[PDB]
Amino acid sequence: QLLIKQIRDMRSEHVALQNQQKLAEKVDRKISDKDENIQKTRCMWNTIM
Amino acid sequence: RDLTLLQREERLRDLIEKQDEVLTPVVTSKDPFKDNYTTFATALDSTRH
Amino acid sequence: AEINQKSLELELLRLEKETADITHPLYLGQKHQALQAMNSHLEAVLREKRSLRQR
Repeated sequence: QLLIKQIRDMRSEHVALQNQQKLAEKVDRKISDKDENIQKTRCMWNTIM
Repeated sequence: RDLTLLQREERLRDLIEKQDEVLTPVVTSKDPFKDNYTTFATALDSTRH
Repeated sequence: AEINQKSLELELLRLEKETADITHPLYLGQKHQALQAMNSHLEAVLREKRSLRQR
């Protein structure tokens, strides 16, 4: 009985999370430029300071 | 785990983009200013003694 | 399950540390102050342009 209850609860949780991932991937293609933007910003500050 | 990491990276990108927009004009005009100001200050300092 | 939770926490903290110089309010605040001091100084210099020129 315990195991039945636990599996049911987890299945419900898995569906909820799948709906949230589908909304987030429509935004991400452009990530290949992060480390480069951070270093660029850091460099600009260092130059000013 | 994947959802939580994506949310944090998005916040970081937003913050870097806002800073790049305002830092770029200041770094480009720096060297002419520093040189003009130093020459000015040295000239002014020679009149006080 | 417990290992997985702590592992996530660790990963998050590591990301925050690596980007603190450009993102954390503390460090950004210090940069603001330095910039305001110079602004004020330049304003003064521009206000006394005539006298400075004469000198």
